[PDB]
Amino acid sequence: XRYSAVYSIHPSWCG
Amino acid sequence: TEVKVIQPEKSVSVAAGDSTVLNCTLTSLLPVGPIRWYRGVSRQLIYSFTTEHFPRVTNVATKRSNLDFSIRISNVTPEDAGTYYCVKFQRGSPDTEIQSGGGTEVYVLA
Repeated sequence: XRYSAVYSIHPSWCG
Repeated sequence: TEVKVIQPEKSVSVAAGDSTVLNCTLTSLLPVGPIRWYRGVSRQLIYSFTTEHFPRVTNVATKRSNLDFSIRISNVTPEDAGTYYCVKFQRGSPDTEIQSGGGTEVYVLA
């Protein structure tokens, strides 16, 4: 949605 | 000497429609376990990281960026106002929370 990580080093996900 | 969860800003003011960054850094990636962001304490999961990493070659990392769990909220809405906590867990069956940041309150301007 409207949430994101600043950095893309570690896999991440909203919720 | 355990891991610390650092949220440097007690509050952030943002105009509706603008974007904002909720800052969180950790002093370590150990022990293995995810970092999750919640609104409230009740609480609502809004974002999750693993401590695993993408293949290093697909990054176009540093000691500091490897430890930065900050998130962005785009196109802020009034319903984004609240207090947001960055929380570190130990991996297990099930995971257990080991440390939380101090909270950052988001103030949304009209």
